[PDB]
Amino acid sequence: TARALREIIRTARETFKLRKGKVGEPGDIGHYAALLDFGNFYLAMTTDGVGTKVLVAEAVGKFDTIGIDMIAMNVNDLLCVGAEPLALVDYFAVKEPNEEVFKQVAKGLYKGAEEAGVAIVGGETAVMPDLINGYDLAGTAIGIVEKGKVITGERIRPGDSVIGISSSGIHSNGLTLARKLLIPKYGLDYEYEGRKLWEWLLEPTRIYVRPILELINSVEVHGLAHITGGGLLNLKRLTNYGFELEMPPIEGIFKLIHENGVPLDEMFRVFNMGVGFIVVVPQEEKEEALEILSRHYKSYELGNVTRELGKIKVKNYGITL
Amino acid sequence: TARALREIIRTARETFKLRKGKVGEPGDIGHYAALLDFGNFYLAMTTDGVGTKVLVAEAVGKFDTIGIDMIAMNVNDLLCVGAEPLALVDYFAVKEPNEEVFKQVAKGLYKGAEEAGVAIVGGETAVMPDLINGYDLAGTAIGIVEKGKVITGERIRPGDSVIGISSSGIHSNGLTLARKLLIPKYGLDYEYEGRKLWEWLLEPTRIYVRPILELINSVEVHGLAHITGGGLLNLKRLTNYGFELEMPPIEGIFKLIHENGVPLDEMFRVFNMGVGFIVVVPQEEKEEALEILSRHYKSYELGNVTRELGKIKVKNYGITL
Ligand SMILES: Nc1ncnc2c1ncn2[C@@H]1O[C@H](COP(=O)(O)OP(=O)(O)O)[C@@H](O)[C@H]1O
Ligand SMILES: Nc1ncnc2c1ncn2[C@@H]1O[C@H](COP(=O)(O)OP(=O)(O)O)[C@@H](O)[C@H]1O
Repeated sequence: TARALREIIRTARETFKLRKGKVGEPGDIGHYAALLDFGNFYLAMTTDGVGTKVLVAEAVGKFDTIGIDMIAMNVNDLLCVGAEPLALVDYFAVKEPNEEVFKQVAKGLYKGAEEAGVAIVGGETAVMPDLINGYDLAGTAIGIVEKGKVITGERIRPGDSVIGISSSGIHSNGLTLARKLLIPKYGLDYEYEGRKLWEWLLEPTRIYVRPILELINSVEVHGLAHITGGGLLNLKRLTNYGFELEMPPIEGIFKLIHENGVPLDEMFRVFNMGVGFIVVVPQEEKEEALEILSRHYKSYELGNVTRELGKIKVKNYGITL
Repeated sequence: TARALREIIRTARETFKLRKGKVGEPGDIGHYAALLDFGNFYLAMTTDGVGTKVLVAEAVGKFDTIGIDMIAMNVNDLLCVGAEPLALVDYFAVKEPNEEVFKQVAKGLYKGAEEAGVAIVGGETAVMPDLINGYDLAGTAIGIVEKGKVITGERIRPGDSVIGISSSGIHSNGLTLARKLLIPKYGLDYEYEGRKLWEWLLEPTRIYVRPILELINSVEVHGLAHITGGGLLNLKRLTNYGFELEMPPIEGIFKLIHENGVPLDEMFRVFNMGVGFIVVVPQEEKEEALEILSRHYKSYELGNVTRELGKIKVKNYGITL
């Protein structure tokens, strides 16, 4: 998988030379977004899809929130270089042009766009039943960040404060594991802690644009990480310094998954475990950062960056990543 | 499909207000690219996939050129608003992380990027065997066009000259019809004019960046159209005026399709029929435009813009669209 993707990554890096010294000259690949040089500012560009969450949407017949998921997966990544999201295009590859599905998808696209402050400006619709067994929804978003205001993680230093913003639930990663582990055994109508299994699996991804844009315009921020594939391992994309953290108690769908045989260390590498976005700020800014974020969503002081390198210590679970 | 898509298009237009008076304010949806206002210039944004051509690549086990198709589909669209292509991201949704397929895909991605002059700056790889029966490749491209230099088609006038640039072959539209009509009847190893059927169906899409950028910097240009889905109907996106055209002889794979019973009026709405890109220039510029374009590829004087509003007359075939 990494082996396969490395072939494309290598080729993409070779193509950087084609814009060397020209408008659009890129930074490196591998971060939450690509940065393209437009002189006084960078354009930030990112691409992501919903994933197999859309199979749960199709199973129950509820498509009016997967547009929120797709917008969230893109605009939340733009935030992680310090960019203001501006615009998005969607790529909708479908087995058939079902009018009711499209109507529902459009509802969630509007709600997500309004929350993120972005215009949906175009896209592609491909009807290909020979290739697509469902309704696959992906997109590409662009944002803007002033030169000198990019937030890469390079400024993260030992001692910095690490703050987590609560997720809304499972978001859009780990659904293949959750689907296969739980649906055949329990049924989509199984009730767990007051919600049906499909409600746990379909709850739309949280959009962090409003709290994060307020944060970065108020306090010094050293790193921003959207918690997606790889779970807490995404922190290692920002820095090689270590982390010492306390994570929230395991609740909801995450507890059901854990009780069905997924060990905790694997959980923290797959699921967001209740924290959808992590910010790293100088310890001098910690109280104000917590104050700002908490006005939008439940937020937690998780811990600190350490001089110890490359380790993520989840102290209250006794787990090291 | 149109009634399904209408729901998403209506929502998209509703989100335009979210950037009203701000950086990134968009133009209207429906053209070959979205235009976003960045002050002195517009960013142009387009999204497109290869389509079921990838099933022919998978059938024969050759993905070495599908990346060219995806880059061409996107950069050729950017040209139609007058934009210089800058950068692209790819969306690769796959049934399995096949290292051989990915290495092959990477080869054509590099070749296409170099011919178009774009950097591949990022993307998304989604391994989703329950959702994808093959290797679906799409992407999003961005380009730049100066204010006052956008080519929308609004300048097209009756009497303007219409020039076609030859296609390389089938390009990336009509493959569903061609696959289902020809492959079971003839076999992928069927030889027609010295090429196997799979060679006809897999021939990579032509990239028009170099001829068109030279053209728009040399002569007055009123309209530019990449001949994709809908075939000649794409001309109607540029203008409400009519067209009087003579199309080239029906050759190669298009002749084989025609000889298997598809009517010509449908074929001119599905296939490019030998013309992959059409330019509309004032009559006074016709000879210079032909000289510039013909340096790069075989090009044709097709005909003229007329006052027969909304009609495309292919006079040498007796067809009206
Ligand atoms: N098919 C691809 N082509 C080019 N770059 C890719 C592709 N898939 C992933 N990438 C790059 O790899 C990095 C990680 O991607 P991904 O695993 O989707 O995580 P994220 O969405 O958090 O960046 C990103 O910088 C992305 O642009
Ligand atoms: N899923 C979608 N979301 C938003 N806009 C779309 C979508 N599908 C198509 N469009 C818009 O409709 C127009 C026609 O698109 P398409 O049929 O792909 O033709 P082309 O690729 O030649 O533009 C384009 O402006 C495109 O941006």
